[PDB]
Amino acid sequence: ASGLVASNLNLKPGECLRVRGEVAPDAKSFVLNLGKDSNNLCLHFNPRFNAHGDANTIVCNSKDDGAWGTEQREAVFPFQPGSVAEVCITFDQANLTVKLPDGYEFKFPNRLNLEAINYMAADGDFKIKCVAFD
Amino acid sequence: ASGLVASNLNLKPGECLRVRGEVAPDAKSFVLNLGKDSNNLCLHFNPRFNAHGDANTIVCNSKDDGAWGTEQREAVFPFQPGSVAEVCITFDQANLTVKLPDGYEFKFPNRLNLEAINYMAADGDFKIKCVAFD
Repeated sequence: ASGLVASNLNLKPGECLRVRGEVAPDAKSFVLNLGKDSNNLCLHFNPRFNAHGDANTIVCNSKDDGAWGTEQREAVFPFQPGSVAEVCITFDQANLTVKLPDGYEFKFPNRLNLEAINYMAADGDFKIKCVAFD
Repeated sequence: ASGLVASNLNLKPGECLRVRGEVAPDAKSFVLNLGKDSNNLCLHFNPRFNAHGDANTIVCNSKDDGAWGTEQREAVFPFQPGSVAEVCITFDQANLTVKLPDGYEFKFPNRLNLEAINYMAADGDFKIKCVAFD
């Protein structure tokens, strides 16, 4: 019952991936994953409203050949359950850059050294409404 | 090596899928497949610039458990190599409605009696720039 899954994205360095989706009204958190496949994620983007012991904190992590890396928590939280949110992601060999609804942007290390992002998946609390490549 | 593939779309009757992409400068044909999965398509949307004996003709077909149905051909071809083109597909119980770049609309019967579209795949000389799932 998870969310949208997309493969063969062929997102290249410098290209902008814009993802707009509706955060479920009863969401305790939501997830947007990006990578090569489900076991190799260059970005596990996980805003947590009240989940896993965290409150209003964006948790990011990488997954390499199945192994979860060291999480990085962000400084802001421009998200609310039951509302539309858009994020924009770009990357280079060193870092991924994520821009949030509030115009705030941060970087997350490209630990898989990806030269292309072909996989994206949202969970059941983030209903993707549109994806743009520019 | 191919085009974007999206699953778990859960597109219900009355909902519309908007797909915008770039038609290759030397495009011969491109495809947008919609359905339950890769072998069960309620809509194989195939604009053929120069392919299989067709010259600038939109060919549509269904695919039931791997078997191609009876092809349908349209009377217009609002696609031009080297230009952006957008198509809007609405899903309904009886038919799918396709609205072309110039506003021309046509319907294709929902032969498989799908109650929802969960699969979308792009192929050929068409680079997807954005998809909206509403």
